[PDB]
Amino acid sequence: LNLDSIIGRLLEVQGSRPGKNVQLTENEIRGLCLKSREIFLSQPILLELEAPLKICGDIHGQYYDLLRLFEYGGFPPESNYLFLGDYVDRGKQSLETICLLLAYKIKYPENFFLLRGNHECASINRIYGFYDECKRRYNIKLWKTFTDCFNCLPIAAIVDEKIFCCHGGLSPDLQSMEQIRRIMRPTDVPDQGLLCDLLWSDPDKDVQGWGENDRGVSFTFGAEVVAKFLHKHDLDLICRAHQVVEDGYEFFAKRQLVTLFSAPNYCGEFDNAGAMMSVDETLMCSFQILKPAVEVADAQDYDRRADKPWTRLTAADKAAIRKELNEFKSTEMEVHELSRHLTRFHRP
Ligand SMILES: [Mn+2]
Ligand SMILES: [Mn+2]
Repeated sequence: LNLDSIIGRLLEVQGSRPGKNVQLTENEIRGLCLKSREIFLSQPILLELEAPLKICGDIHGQYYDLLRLFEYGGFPPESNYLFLGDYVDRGKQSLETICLLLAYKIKYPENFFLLRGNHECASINRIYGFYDECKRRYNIKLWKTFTDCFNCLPIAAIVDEKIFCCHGGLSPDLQSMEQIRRIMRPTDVPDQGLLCDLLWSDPDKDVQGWGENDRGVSFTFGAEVVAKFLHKHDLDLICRAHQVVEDGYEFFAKRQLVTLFSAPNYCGEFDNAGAMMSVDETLMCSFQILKPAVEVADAQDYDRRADKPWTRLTAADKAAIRKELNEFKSTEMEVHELSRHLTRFHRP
């Protein structure tokens, strides 16, 4: 792997017009996937990290906002980074986004961490853009190589034994951290249960305990669920993403939970800022945010609106895709022996 060549080419588009592509070869991206996958498997599924550290929420393929985020926070290894998932889909340059992130994971495996979001799974990113991007610029085989890599991402991270991090949120099935640790990879993300909730659930001040999630997936959880969780496991903060928030960061449950969203002007459909959170050695939290026109800075002004081909799917098309997902997951997608029960199949 010519990693430094790969990275330099991904960064060279800094200062170009947002949208311009980085031309990696099929084997270079195949290399990124296979080596990063090996590193993800060598590391815990429940990461145990230490401050200082910067944490980012969703990026969703907004590659040039990711460059601007690093320009603002520091390019690795100038800062340590944890990303909370959702690197692909919805944006137009998921491939450059994930490839840079995976390259930095190979370049700095001890100072750069990527958690699994609900969009790093085959059933979701098949629909919401990524699969289309791989087919267009490369081939279906490469989308399946990414799927193998995504199936090996860690699911959560604890920073200094006090900040619990995941993409979505808590689970009613999450009683012991050991339940996360015992999950075997490669694995799919199930249609319900602990691994589903960890990547899909949301907080809600209106809920006392657990409530209905408007997505039709997983649940919502209330502030008391947050407080009881923190007290039981002697934590101080939950850090998660998954939800657009006005200023890129938003506190919840007496500032015991924070939502981070790093994609400003998300999909060109919200007036939101993107935020990174800095955690220093003394566990102090602070924020830097990219706003469209606590430290502030102006976000890049380009057209983030993207085509939403899933809205055009016919019932016949949906059926065909479910058949494709089922065949792929049944005959090709590698799944650890102890995790086949988690493989999310679809109704015929
Ligand atoms: Mn999400
Ligand atoms: Mn998201």
